[PDB]
Amino acid sequence: MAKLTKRMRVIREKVDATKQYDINEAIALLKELATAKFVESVDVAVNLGIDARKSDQNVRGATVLPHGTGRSVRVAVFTQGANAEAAKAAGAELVGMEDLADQIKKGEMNFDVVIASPDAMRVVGQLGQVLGPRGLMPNPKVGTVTPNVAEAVKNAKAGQVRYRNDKNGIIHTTIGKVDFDADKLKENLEALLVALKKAKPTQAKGVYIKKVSISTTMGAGVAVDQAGLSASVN
Amino acid sequence: AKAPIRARKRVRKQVSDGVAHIHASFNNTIVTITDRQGNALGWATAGGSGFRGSRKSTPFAAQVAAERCADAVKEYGIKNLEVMVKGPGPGRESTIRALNAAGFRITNITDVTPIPHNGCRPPKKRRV
RNA sequence: UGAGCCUUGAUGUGUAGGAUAGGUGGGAGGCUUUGAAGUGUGGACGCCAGUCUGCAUGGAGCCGACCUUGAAAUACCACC
Repeated sequence: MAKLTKRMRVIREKVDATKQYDINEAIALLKELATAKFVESVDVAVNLGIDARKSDQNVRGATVLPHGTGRSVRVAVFTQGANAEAAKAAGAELVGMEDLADQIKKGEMNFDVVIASPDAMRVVGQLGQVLGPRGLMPNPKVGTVTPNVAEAVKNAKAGQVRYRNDKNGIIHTTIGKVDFDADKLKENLEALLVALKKAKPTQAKGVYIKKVSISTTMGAGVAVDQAGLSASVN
Repeated sequence: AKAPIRARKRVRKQVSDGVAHIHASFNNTIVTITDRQGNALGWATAGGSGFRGSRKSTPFAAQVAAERCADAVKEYGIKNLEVMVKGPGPGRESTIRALNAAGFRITNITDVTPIPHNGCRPPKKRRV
């Protein structure tokens, strides 16, 4: 669903209603709604029946999906206490503090996971910051760190994503590239709906999934029908 | 987001023009600015300008009522007056002088004291 | 004429800054109706260097990240 400014308009001439499709036509339209010169990564937006407004009572965790996500599997670790060399050898591309803060603030921003150890997290989010709170950074408030760097990278390189919310019923997560088929997308959706049920907070509803949509980066969104694994009346 | 401004960025009227009607009475003085159609827009008094009975009847108390009345209509964005006068009280020229000197424009002075063709019997006070 | 429900355009709390880091996550110089860049300049909003908006104008062009506010960023999306 298109947004207007004088500075960027290109999404306006790709959509013309707030309307919901079967998934076999939602991805058919979304391969048109890409606006950028580069072929775009595609995301779900998973809207939730959650009533939490406190960061700790909103959803938080991570998972590995059956198919790819258009995420890079380039992996970075902030650390000054935990096993740097065991992390790098476990398949991390990047380790540091002095220029990792710049690397994330340059070039292509398309990280699959930026990890911290809690040894370094102090200056990553709480007292210091290095990118500001955003999904691209490990979150200053919710649990996104471990002192088991060599495990965390070995999970991450599998194309695992990251989900959390803070004050709003939102998990946005990359699910493919826009060239994906509607079965690859539905099969990553069914995998993620297991993983949100397993990492469900007390303040979420029975009808835990409000609505699901699919949206590319520079380009527009369309809405999808699917909400699977989460009906209350059984 | 930063802190808000010290003085307002907008103002709800800008009517420019009005009439000061003065009732300079024998014990007080009352000043009211009204639009050109006679609907009153704001007002002030001698006695309400910090003077009791003993002081409110003077041209100096009236002079301050005129300033407090200029401030009373300040918000309507009026600046231009002409002037109308009634009553025996001395609030009749000290008012105009401090009004014109309080950033307002006096332009005309006309009396509007009502006089009869004989009329009804006057009151008696102090066997006068 | 009051209120709600709703959709959208506008709007953004970390303070400061020229200003405007709501949340979450993705991603980075982009077209097909339009124009922002940038120069000049009217409108509106605001904090005085800003944002929102328009015209002369480019319309295969162009603002991010450098610069700069700050502990920390800032093309540009979708979702609520």
